[PDB]
Amino acid sequence: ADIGEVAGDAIVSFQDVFFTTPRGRYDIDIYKNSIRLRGKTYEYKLQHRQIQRIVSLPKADDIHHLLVLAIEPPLRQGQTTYPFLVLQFQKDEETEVQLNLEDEDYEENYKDKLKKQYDAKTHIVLSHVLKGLTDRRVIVPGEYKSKYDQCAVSCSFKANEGYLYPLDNAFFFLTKPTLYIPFSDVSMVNISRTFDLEVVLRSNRGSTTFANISKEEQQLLEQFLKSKNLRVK
Repeated sequence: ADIGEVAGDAIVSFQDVFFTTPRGRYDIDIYKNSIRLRGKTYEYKLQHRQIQRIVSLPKADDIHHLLVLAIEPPLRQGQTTYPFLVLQFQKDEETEVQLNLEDEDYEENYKDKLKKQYDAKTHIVLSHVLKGLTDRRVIVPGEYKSKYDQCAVSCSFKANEGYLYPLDNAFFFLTKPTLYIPFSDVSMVNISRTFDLEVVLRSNRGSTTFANISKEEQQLLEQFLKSKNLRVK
């Protein structure tokens, strides 16, 4: 369970990052073509192109900020598979770092991708670096505001309570499990003190229900989802 020796050749490292999914502390060592996640029990290597999507959202707890990475293939921890990695930072923790890149290399190969020197909130530095190396856009909260200006509403999926973010183009739920449902997949939304939101998928794939959403949220949630020409009911 020694995590390992200093990652001296990494472009940049983020030590002791709290991952909520999978749950553990990982060092994130970022290289030219890959990222290594090093923990005391498990470790992984990802190719940049393996990151399919990057989502950056404030946590509903007013304290943390989350970065969510959709990965293909998913990551395996024993018999459990993880198509999303969820990283958590305190919203105001900061990283000041000079990238480990020689001047010539930086100029020829990274100048439009990365900064030489970062000094910002850690989640911002990491998302900037990942956007630069993976070429994926970073998805952020959109136009949806609850009643009480929040990015997400509390609910349950199966036996597990969590938070549902109506993003500009998708439903995003975390954490057990983590779910991303693009609106393009949504046949209709069967709606039904609290209420339930059944996301009926196109082509009879089934439904994903986000249950026990406060009734204090239903009309706004309805108006937004309407604004996306989905269905409702």
